[PDB]
Amino acid sequence: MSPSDFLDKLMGRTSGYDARIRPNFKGPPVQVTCNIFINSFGSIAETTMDYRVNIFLRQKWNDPRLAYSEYPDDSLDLDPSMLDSIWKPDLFFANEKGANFHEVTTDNKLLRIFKNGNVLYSIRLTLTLSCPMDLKNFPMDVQTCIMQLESFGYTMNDLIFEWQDEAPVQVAEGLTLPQFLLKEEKDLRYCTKHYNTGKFTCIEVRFHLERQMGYYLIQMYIPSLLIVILSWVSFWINMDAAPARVALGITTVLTMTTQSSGSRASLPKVSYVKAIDIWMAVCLLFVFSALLEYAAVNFVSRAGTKVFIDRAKKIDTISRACFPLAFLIFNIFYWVIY
Amino acid sequence: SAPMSPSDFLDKLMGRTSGYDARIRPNFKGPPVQVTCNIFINSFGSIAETTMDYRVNIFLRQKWNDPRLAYSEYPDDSLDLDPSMLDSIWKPDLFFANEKGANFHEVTTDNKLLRIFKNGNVLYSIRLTLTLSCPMDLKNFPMDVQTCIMQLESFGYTMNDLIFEWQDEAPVQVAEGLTLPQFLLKEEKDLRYCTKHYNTGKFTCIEVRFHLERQMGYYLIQMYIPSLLIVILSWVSFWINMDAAPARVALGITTVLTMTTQSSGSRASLPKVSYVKAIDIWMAVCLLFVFSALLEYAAVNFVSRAGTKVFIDRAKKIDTISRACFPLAFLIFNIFYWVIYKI
Amino acid sequence: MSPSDFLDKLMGRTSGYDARIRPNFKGPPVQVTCNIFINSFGSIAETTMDYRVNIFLRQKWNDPRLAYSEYPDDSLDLDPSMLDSIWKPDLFFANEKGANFHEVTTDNKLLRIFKNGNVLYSIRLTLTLSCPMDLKNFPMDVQTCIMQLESFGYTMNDLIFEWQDEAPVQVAEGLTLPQFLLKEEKDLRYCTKHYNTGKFTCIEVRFHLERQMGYYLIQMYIPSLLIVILSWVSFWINMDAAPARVALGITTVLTMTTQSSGSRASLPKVSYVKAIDIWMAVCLLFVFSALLEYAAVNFVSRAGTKVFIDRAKKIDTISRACFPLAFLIFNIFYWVIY
Amino acid sequence: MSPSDFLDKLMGRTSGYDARIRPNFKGPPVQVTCNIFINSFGSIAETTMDYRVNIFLRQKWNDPRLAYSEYPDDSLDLDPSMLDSIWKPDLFFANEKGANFHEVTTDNKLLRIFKNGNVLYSIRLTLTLSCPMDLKNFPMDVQTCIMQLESFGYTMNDLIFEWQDEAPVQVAEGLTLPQFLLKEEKDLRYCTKHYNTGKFTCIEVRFHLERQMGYYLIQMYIPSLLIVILSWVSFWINMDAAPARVALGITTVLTMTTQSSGSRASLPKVSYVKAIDIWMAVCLLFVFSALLEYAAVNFVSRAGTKVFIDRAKKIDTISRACFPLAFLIFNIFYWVIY
Amino acid sequence: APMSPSDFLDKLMGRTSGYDARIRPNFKGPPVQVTCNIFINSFGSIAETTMDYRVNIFLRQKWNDPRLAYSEYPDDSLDLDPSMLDSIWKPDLFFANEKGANFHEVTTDNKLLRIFKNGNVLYSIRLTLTLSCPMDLKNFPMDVQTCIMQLESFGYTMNDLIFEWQDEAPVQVAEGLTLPQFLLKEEKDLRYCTKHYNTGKFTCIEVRFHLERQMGYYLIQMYIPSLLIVILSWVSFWINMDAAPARVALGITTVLTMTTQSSGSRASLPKVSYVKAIDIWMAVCLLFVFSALLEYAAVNFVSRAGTKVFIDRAKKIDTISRACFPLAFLIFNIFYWVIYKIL
Ligand SMILES: C[C@H]1[C@H]2C(=O)N(C)c3ccncc3[C@H]2CN1S(=O)(=O)c1ccc2c(c1)OCO2
Ligand SMILES: C[C@H]1[C@H]2C(=O)N(C)c3ccncc3[C@H]2CN1S(=O)(=O)c1ccc2c(c1)OCO2
Ligand SMILES: C[C@H]1[C@H]2C(=O)N(C)c3ccncc3[C@H]2CN1S(=O)(=O)c1ccc2c(c1)OCO2
Ligand SMILES: C[C@H]1[C@H]2C(=O)N(C)c3ccncc3[C@H]2CN1S(=O)(=O)c1ccc2c(c1)OCO2
Ligand SMILES: C[C@H]1[C@H]2C(=O)N(C)c3ccncc3[C@H]2CN1S(=O)(=O)c1ccc2c(c1)OCO2
Ligand SMILES: [Cl-]
Ligand SMILES: [Zn+2]
Ligand SMILES: [Zn+2]
Ligand SMILES: [Zn+2]
Ligand SMILES: [Zn+2]
Ligand SMILES: [Zn+2]
Repeated sequence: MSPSDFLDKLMGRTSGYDARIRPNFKGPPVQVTCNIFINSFGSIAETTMDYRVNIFLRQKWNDPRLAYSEYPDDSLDLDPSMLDSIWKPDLFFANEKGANFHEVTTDNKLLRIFKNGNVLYSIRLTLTLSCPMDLKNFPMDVQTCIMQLESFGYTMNDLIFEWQDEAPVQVAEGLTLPQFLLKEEKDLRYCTKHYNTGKFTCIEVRFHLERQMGYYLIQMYIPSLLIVILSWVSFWINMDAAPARVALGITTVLTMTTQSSGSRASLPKVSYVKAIDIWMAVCLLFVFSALLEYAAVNFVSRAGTKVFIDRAKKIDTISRACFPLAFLIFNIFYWVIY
Repeated sequence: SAPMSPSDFLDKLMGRTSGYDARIRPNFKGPPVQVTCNIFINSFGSIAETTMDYRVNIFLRQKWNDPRLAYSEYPDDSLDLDPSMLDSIWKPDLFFANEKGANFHEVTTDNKLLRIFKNGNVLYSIRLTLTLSCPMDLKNFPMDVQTCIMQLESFGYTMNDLIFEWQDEAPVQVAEGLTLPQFLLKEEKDLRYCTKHYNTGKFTCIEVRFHLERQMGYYLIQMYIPSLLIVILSWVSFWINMDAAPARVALGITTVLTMTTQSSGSRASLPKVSYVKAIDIWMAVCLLFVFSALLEYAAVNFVSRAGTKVFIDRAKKIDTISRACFPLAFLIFNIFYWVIYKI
Repeated sequence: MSPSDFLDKLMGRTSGYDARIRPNFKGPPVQVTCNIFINSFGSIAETTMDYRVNIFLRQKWNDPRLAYSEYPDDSLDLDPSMLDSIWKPDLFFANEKGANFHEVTTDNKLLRIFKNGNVLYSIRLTLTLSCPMDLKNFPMDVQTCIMQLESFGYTMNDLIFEWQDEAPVQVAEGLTLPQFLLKEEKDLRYCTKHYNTGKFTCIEVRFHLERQMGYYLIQMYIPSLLIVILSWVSFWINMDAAPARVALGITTVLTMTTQSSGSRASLPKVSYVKAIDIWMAVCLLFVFSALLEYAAVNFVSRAGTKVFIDRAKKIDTISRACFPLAFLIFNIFYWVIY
Repeated sequence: MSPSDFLDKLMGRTSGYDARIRPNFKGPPVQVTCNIFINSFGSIAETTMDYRVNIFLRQKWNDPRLAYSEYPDDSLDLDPSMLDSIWKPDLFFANEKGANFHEVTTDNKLLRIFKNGNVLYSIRLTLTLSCPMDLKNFPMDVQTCIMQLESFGYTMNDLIFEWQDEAPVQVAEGLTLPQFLLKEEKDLRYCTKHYNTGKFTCIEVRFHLERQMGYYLIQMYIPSLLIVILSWVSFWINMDAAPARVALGITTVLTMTTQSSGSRASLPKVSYVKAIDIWMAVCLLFVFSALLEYAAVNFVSRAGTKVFIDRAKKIDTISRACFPLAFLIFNIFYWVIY
Repeated sequence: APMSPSDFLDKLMGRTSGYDARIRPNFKGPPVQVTCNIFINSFGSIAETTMDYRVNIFLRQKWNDPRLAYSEYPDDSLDLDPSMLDSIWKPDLFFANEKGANFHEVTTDNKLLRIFKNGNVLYSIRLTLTLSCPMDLKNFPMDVQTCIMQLESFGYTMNDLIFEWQDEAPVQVAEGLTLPQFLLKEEKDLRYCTKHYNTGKFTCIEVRFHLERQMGYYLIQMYIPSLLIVILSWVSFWINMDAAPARVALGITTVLTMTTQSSGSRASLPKVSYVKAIDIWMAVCLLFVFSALLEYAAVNFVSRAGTKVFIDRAKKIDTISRACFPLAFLIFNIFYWVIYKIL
């Protein structure tokens, strides 16, 4: 039998096939099985609180009307223009902010049917998905980004999604992210939805992203460390050199404030304290304290007499030990905690 | 008893053999079609002060009766239909009057739902992304509360042909656990009419208002506390020796200059409005205090030119008063500022 | 008569109506009357030199083929899908850079026909229109932004646009702009076009936008004023304090240069002098002059003798009066002029 | 003859006209004549190396199948929906990065046919075209931006483009650009293309854009001039005031480095030296030299003896003359060269 | 009388042909052999942040379809109107590493279709592609990157369809094409990237471009300015040890400028967590400048007691520093440039 006639008798003019009717429509819900191949994963944005993926979405289900005996072949690969002629599930991504198909150089779609009427339907998609982030531990934070696959129009009595048993989420070999490690373990869950329109099938995959620390050492932690150390050289400068020691205090304090606002510049304007904020605040305190230390030195030594010059000199000699020591102690606590 | 095939049924109801004309409204010689609306807010964000707008992802639900779609061929109270049948039925021409951008969702198929009932009722739900305009009053920024609206209007049907109404029970649902980084979305939403009168006629319009309360925390960290520290910095001058002119002048210069950049930085993310905001008052007063500290030293340096006891003492008195009065005056200002805006 | 049959006989299968033929095609030009409702008005950008509007565009004209007697109704409101079946004008916006229709939740279009064959056609549009700006007086400038409505394909012998007599341009109640005042008076005129393809109807509306001053006082004028005043404290500082008075000069001069570049950061890179440039330049001069004043004080007082110390002290006492006085005089002239 | 019947017999159902066949398909190549009206010209971006135009593209050619005798009219203006029914050239813009039609409120297209079968086809387009820039003389540079009109699918034996003889490129009256002068003279030439698929007709227009100098005087040259002059006040300050004269050196050097990076901020990251780079480098040298001059003054005068104080004082008195003199000489050379 | 084109197209691929575009050439036989070549019309927007690049190309595909063989004309080939592309079978080539892609439709579809006597087809189409290019920035900005383009079948397995680069000049580049930041090397690697998914085995061919980053911009913007800050720090060693505020100001400002210089060197880059070549340079420059300030702390400290022996010890620290800092910095430079501009 010629393919033209076969497609005509199976799903075309002479078939009686109505794509507006689901498989087993008077019977139990259609069981759809899903798997995804992650071709690309990136544009993880803290500001807009979202991420981007390029995937192949695979859907599998049985349609008795598409069973065939005219060929011995276990399966038939069909031209994707035939997708418009068959019923298919109405899967959408519930947490999608943007989504598009791929049509270059032709529709990036695949359709395969089997002897028994099983269907395999694969389609390439780009998705911008929302990922609400908890930044309390930033930048030592780990985020969980989800992808929800839901039916828009079919209730659970007509249609049900399920992840495939074997390897439901594959990731392209050698895929890396500059800022994060994508963990190998992905959680699969149900997100069954209850709206005023009914109860809708929904399955979910959760990705765990661990933020890499290196960039923040170079950009943020080490530079701020050096500003703190800079403030300490004041303690070895002559107490008579007021403009020198005051310049050291001013510039370290001011640099520390811009350092602090710069540490948030790439983040959404959240109203809770983050781990980087604690660090910048304490660094700012230490640097401000060094200036206050000189104010005290300059003040107690006003009357240029031995007893008061000695009291001022003692403040300096203690500060040379205590500031670095207290800062080391804070460091122990900070790093151990996070 | 062989029930009628769906194909034949859809043919007889709204297809080739039905005589149904989607260009004609239900009860077209009779009273206006009563449409009932509800929305599910799936997502709510991109609240931008600069462009003065916000973004929502919603399911829009419309309900109305169409006698032509009543059926007796099945016992089922309702039928869920393939959304391709939406092109074959009449439906309202609802648009969003304050929408700047709007799109449907077509991945992996049209995000639309169509359900009809025995008596001819229709339920029509569609997923939409909308950028809606929200004119903001920033006088109290960043202790401001904004009201953002969404207007649902008929474009082509006058009130004698079509009427929108919010559903009685829970017209606006919000997805569980939905939060916004910068705002609190209040539980209470106002519903009202925005009936429109143009030179083309009178048009049905209903409105929902959301109340958004700006969260304070970010502004304490980014703006208020840093500026506070610059003011405190300026005060250390008063404990520095009056002989150290370059030290005390450096303190004055740098605090004044930092305060000016601090001030322009407090507006960088905002539209260029011509009224005074609450953050402006704060930055201006902080700038005044820091400038005053420098002027205080100018006075100290000037009155003590002649190095004589009486004039050195007068300069020293200016410093000892300043150590008490600047922090005291700044505390008083703080009391007034916070009490006025946050109480 | 059923509406279906009526639409069939008027403009459908049995009508003989050809939408490719204009009303009175062998006769005089079609007279189209236009009015707009401005639903929204904003995104006024100096850099890209344009603005954005959301409007309802209303077009009115007579088509004898659409006259009816089958109903007593003065007018009929028709489903907008019938717009594809009737002739309509080919109005475009000549100074449009971007334009879109609105299709959510259905086409934002309105079609009404009258007994005598008049048509009312309204459509919702978003337009980005070009507005060439003259910034000589910025930020005390007033701009004129235009909207041109033109026929693309019909010459004046076939088609003519005209503004409606009564209230051709309506503006939504309570519409405001953050940076501008939109004046109540709008100029209407003709912009008849002559190309090498012929002569084309074109009507124009002009909006007057007056820039609000407040933002620039807060952001630009007052901050620069304070830098000038800052420079003057130098005159009350001891002439022996060289690093103090030189620091005052350096920092005010440098801040004034960044202040100056910052005043243009949001503007197109025009090559003429603006009002804000004059101000920043004079402020820069005053602040530079204060530093030069100290150079003179430091220089004439090198030899630490009474006669030369007195000459340096006289320079300071004059400067305390003359700088503020000269700056006040400049202010009088500047504000009075603009 | 009714227009409906005429269009039917000319290019519709009863015509036998096949738009997939070119005019004179067994004969010589179709001669197409082109002219453009430039409605708008802007968004000249150095970073992305491109520019934007809004144009009316006019194409003219002869199609014997469209000749008519049924009307005395020299030409007929046809509804643009008839464009889908006729053959037309497949002109594309070879250096186009983005391009769109205009469809508000209807298709911005014009179709006119003449007794002898000539066709005039005009269409409105927005184009982003690539313009590779040579920035060696920036910002005293002149750029040449081109527009190439090419056939995609017809070789030279089937289709040939040619600019119109009379006024092939018209520009809207009063069109200006903020940063550039568009010269009146436009070069026309051939860009005939040879690919492995054959030989393709291609015509080119070249626009000459002269960058306006004013913005760069205000933003870049004059501010940097003032920093150089600032550095010179050091020479009149007391050699005993080390922190004052060193502060002058530091701040002018540092301001000059940010001034230098700021002069490139709006430009692509090219690896050759530009005219603004030469200027900033020399300004940086002069300002650095002034600081080195003080290092010498401070160093030679360490031993506080008359002979060495005098030597240091001589260095200052020479510097007061030579720095301004050498800087004037450099200015002469710089401006004269460019 | 030769057959009219209308009738010919009708008999070849239209109404009377029996041609079904849903069936591949030789469908019961071996795989269709498709041959590909590209013309690169434009190549740019190489972004480190988004880790991608943009090309404008003509994609050429060649294959044989026996159903399209003709004898009705003596012409070796026929150039057909591209609307006929919808009527013929064609491969389903997609770009596997494409993030964005569009056709070109102004002023008509930028497509070409040519068929030959023996049924060969030539199909060319103009495309704009944003392709992903993962970058290794360890040696930035003396880095060389490899950007790839993968051409794959989406729906046909290797038993039905196979892609192959053309033998003669598979990748042509427009004459005079240059990139501001890079040199595109003349040699392009051609490779197979055959894909094995859970859906089967799919043909995939690959071209690799080598891009060498040009150094000049980084000398002007980054290396030389940082060099001058280091030299600035050295003038301190020739300034009087009594001038504490002068020498401390030199130390502060060079250190602070060096930190902003360092963050500015990464501002245009993705936030990678490894050390780059520019980072090493900025870090060492920062060390040198910090060391100069520490040198003065030592000078100021050892000379506290104003006695000849301790003033002399402080003076010796300065005279050594005048030689050793420039010498040590020269040595570092030798090592740095030799390492990166060789290995
Ligand atoms: C067969 C369809 C649908 C329909 O159109 N009709 C006429 C009937 C008739 C009798 N009983 C049920 C129906 C409905 C339900 N079925 S369906 O399960 O195949 C179906 C089809 C399409 C749907 C849908 C359900 O919900 C979402 O869109
Ligand atoms: C039936 C429609 C419309 C129409 O086409 N005709 C012929 C008539 C005939 C008699 N009376 C009214 C009409 C109009 C109005 N009706 S309608 O109420 O169903 C209708 C239909 C579509 C509409 C509309 C109103 O407002 C704008 O879009
Ligand atoms: C009737 C049309 C147009 C046409 O197609 N034909 C055949 C004739 C025949 C005789 N005389 C004139 C025509 C032209 C003019 N008319 S029209 O005035 O209705 C018309 C119709 C459409 C047009 C147009 C003018 O310019 C822009 O596009
Ligand atoms: C007549 C057309 C085209 C065609 O379809 N056929 C069947 C034949 C038959 C005999 N000789 C030539 C052809 C080709 C060429 N001509 S055409 O010159 O009008 C033509 C038409 C369309 C074209 C084209 C050339 O190149 C680009 O797209
Ligand atoms: C002939 C087609 C396709 C088809 O529709 N049917 C009915 C049959 C029948 C018997 N054997 C195979 C088929 C399949 C495969 N062939 S095909 O090789 O031309 C083909 C056609 C289209 C394809 C495809 C393969 O893979 C992706 O899309
Ligand atoms: Cl300073
Ligand atoms: Zn897990
Ligand atoms: Zn309320
Ligand atoms: Zn006016
Ligand atoms: Zn020329
Ligand atoms: Zn290679």
